[PDB]
Amino acid sequence: MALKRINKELSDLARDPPAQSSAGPVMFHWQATIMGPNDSPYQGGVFFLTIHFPTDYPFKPPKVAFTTRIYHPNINSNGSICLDILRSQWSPALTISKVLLSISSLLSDPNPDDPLVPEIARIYKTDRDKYNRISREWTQKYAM
Amino acid sequence: KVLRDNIQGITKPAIRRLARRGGVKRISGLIYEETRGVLKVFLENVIRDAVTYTEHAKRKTVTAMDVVYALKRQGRTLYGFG
Amino acid sequence: VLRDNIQGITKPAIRRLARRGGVKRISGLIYEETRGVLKVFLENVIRDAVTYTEHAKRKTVTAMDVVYALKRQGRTLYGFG
Amino acid sequence: ARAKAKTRSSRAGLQFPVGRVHRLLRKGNYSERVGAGAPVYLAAVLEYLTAEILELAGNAARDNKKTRIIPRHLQLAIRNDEELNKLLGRVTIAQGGVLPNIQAVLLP
Amino acid sequence: ACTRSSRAGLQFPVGRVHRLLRKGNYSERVGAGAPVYLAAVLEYLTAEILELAGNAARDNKKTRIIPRHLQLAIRNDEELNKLLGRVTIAQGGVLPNIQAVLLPK
Amino acid sequence: PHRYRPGTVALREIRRYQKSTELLIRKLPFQRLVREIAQDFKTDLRFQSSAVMALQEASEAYLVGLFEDTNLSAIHAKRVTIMPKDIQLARRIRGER
Amino acid sequence: HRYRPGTVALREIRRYQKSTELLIRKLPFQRLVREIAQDFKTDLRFQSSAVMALQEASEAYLVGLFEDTNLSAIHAKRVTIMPKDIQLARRIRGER
Amino acid sequence: QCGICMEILVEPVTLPCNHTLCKPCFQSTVEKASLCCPFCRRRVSSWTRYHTRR
Amino acid sequence: RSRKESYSVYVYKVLKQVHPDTGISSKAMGIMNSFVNDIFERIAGEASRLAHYNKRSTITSREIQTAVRLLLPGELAKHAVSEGTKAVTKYTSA
Amino acid sequence: RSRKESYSVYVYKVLKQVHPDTGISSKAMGIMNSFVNDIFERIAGEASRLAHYNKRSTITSREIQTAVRLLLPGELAKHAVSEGTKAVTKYTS
DNA sequence: CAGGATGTATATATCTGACACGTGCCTGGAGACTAGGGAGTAATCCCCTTGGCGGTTAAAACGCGGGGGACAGCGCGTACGTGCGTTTAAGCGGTGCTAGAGCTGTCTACGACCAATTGAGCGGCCTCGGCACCGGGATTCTC
DNA sequence: GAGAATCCCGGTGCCGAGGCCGCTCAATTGGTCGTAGACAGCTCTAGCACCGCTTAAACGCACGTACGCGCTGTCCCCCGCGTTTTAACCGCCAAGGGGATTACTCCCTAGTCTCCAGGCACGTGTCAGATATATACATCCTG
Ligand SMILES: [Zn+2]
Ligand SMILES: [Zn+2]
Repeated sequence: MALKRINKELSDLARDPPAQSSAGPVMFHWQATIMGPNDSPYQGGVFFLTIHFPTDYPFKPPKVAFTTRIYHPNINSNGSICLDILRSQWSPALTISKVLLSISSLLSDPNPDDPLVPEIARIYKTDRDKYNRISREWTQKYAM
Repeated sequence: KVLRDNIQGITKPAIRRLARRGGVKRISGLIYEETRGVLKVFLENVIRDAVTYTEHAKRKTVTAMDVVYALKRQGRTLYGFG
Repeated sequence: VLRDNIQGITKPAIRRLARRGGVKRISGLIYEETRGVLKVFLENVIRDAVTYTEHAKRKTVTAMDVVYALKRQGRTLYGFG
Repeated sequence: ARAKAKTRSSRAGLQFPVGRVHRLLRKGNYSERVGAGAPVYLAAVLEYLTAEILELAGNAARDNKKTRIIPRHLQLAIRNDEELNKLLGRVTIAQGGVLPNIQAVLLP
Repeated sequence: ACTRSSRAGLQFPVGRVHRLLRKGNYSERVGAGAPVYLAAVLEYLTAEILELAGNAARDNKKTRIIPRHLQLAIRNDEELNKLLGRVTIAQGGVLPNIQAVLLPK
Repeated sequence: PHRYRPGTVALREIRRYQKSTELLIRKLPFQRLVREIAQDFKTDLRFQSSAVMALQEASEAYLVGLFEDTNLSAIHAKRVTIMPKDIQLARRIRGER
Repeated sequence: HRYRPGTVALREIRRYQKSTELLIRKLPFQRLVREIAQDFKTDLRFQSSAVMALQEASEAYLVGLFEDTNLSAIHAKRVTIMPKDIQLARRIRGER
Repeated sequence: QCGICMEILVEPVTLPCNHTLCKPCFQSTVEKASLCCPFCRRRVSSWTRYHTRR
Repeated sequence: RSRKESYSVYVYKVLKQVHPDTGISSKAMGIMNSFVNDIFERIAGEASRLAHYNKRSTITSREIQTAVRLLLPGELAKHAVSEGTKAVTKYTSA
Repeated sequence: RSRKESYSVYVYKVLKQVHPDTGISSKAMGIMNSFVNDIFERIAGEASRLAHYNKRSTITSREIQTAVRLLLPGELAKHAVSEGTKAVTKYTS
């Protein structure tokens, strides 16, 4: 079942590859690689991710953590991602690619109200240009 | 002093419409005294506890919470009065 | 496993219960009704008793557990501690 | 040697243990603190109620030409007295039976 | 600081439940998970009652829940009726029912 | 002329009063009754309006429940007219006396 | 020599209203208790005192119910109790 | 096919919100997991009790 | 080995005071113990609820008086209150 | 200025979750508050009695779950226990 | 069956006022920290439960017969619902008063607590007597 | 009056209740302090009291009709009895799963402190419910 869901999603991803994001087994653990979306301070960065599928997937959200350092309020140093669809708003009907798109959107629009690193959210709220510059510095430093 | 005529305050039409709400089709004429006797007994039982609650509180007036507690102690919990 | 133990409550036993209740004459259909009523009552009591026991984490139902189950239904019982 | 043993029940002329009542109150999680007169009052009330029940049971037993009180006697004593019957209307007593009475309609 | 209710994804105040437990003299000490469990139970019960009341109101073509709707919702549901069998609701009325014998034949 | 046969008015009254939630007793005589009853337990006591309303609500609910039970008993007696025998039977069964 | 019907009924009413013994056979009652308890936890064990307390409570409940249903049957102006009488008593008591 | 498992609908369960899925996936993700509709979040707990009793 | 406690001794003393020439069965003694415990629990719970309602923290004689008035009916309550007041008066005087 | 507390805010939030486009009267809110207080008192009292019976001194989720099983009937109790266990698990995690 | 009589829900409109909404503020919730004791766990002992046996017999089951009581029916009286005309207090509203409720601040009697002392009750061990039993006489209820 | 059921007087044992013996563990005493409670005082809010006007509700009366009540036939179901059948009950003994204690350790909870933020008391506009009325709409009832 859960393995069947993983295989079906892998087949659909192979049939419907995204423009930038990509992931695959390296079954219940996947490595995810996403390009830093343009029009953002992280544009051009290549971020690697680890995916851990629970035994009751898709009925439970998967365990996914960032493995590329990034300057973002909702991402800590350990790669944890504060995402509602990862914690509360998870649905089995969701797809991994939808999660990747949501991650890209959150990267384009950080949520300073529920961040993982409060200092990054502080910089984001107090100086948008400073947040963009430091985010680009981090993207070049660790994701490029 | 309040005279005993107040028991007649519960009018025959009032008892009749209470029975109507209860679902009664027709009422015998002898009911209207039995019903007010029952009501007097019930009110005595509740007010006896209410007034002793107030007396223990060393107050001169009966609050709503006293009545709520008195009803609660008889397994007749009432919602809507805090 | 066992089944159909409810018939163990004999018609003469039900009759003796009614006689102690002060019943002079008994219809023929009273017995099935009494079986059902007693089954419901015992189910309600035993459910609570078993809940108490399993909360205490032991496999033996005790008189104190039964007494507590009865007491929580407004049916206080004396003579068992 | 501080003083001769004078229990609080002896002070109040009671038979129930005032100290035990106080210990039960402060160990029963009923309130943060317990007043001085509360155990005395509670012990007096319990003693009076037990005396009433025992008196009624003894009268019932002597009316039955017996010298020992039994649960049947206790049940009869409780049922006959209106006050105690109302106080213990929801109480089941083992080996108590029922108050013997038959409806007049059944009698020929 | 993240609230315990937010951690548990609830709506009822876990801190308030804990304070009420420790002030109610229910026991000398209170475990950590007890307020969480109790708050979750209360939230679920309130959700059930409110859902039934809202269904009753929408069936009555109204948009505000009133004690009449609460009484109807409680009386119609067997489980809630059993749970609150000895509860009187102010301005609640009664469930409309007529014995079939009284109806003309 | 026009004359409703007995029973129809009773049925429509039942339907009407089972659909509303208003109080069915008059506030002033109910207050006078409460004050008369309470004066023996302790004289010159005062009451809150909310307290009197709560008492009236409880009493009306109790009477409605009693009337439902007594109607059931009267139907069991193969009748449709409530008489004090039914009320006494319901009171005795419910353990109120 | 046969007694008229109801006379032995009255005499046994008098007899049973005076004794305090149990009126149900202990072994089948215990079998019933265990059979019912099977539906909640398997292989449970019972104390003899617990079973006796259950029997006492059950007999008291049934005797009270029979008193109420006999009263209702008399109210119906007849002397034979019937399942409708039992149902009326239980419904008025609020058990159902 | 199940809206979730995508296997052939074996005793499919239709939600009051007009959404349907296979009974295994239904029991797995609604009866014991969510009590909300897998498609439109339609909470079904009271409906769940109503149909479980029947 | 748990040393359980009951009121058997005091019940026996009261019985001897009331009926000096009457025995009591062992099973009757258990019934009396259960009755005493039940009454104690009722009164203590009522007093605790009264203290909580009055936003107090101490259970005194007044709370037990009110609990007795709430529980015992009529003549029984009057006699019990009289007995308790007399006992408290004697204890204070002593 | 004794700041009295109720559950009106949380009740309203739950109402918004259930029926997003439905309101509630002020008097109905008082009834919900009374209901919540009554249920809380029932559960807490039963848990306290359980703790006293088992000679314990701490009220844990075990006692609350048992009290819920004792109080709520049938499928209602089943759902309530499921919710409580789920919440405790999530809070621990 | 059908159309008038007569309630009754409704679509529409506007008033209106009850509730969802933004605002300042404050205390109760969250957090880091440490200490201490409640209980979770293992191992132990024994003991009360389960299961089994065989032998007795009192209790349960079946069936037959009879009688009484529940029931359907019927006739008759009456009392209760329905309507109409006549009072009359309930309700509103409005005013005015004040007594008791709620509060703050002071003061203090008092309960928790600790340390030491001691004896009342628990367990056990007797001794005896209240009562069940077996038999029979006296008594009583029913046919 | 005869037959069947019931209570009691009589002798007996025997078992369940009453008295005895540590001793120890719970009740008592005395001091002490922190404080919950009592008292005084002040403010003011809600309850009590009253007036007046409207009128809808209460009250009284006639009637006639549907319902309660009583009588009667019947008859079928329930009770009493007897014979047969059976499972309860008692005694006994073996096995052991499981309840109750002990130790200990350790991990959980209480406690304190600091910070703040989400909930409470407070204005608002705006929006759902009532009123009024003209409809359909349904239902009764008398033809
Ligand atoms: Zn599926
Ligand atoms: Zn849906």
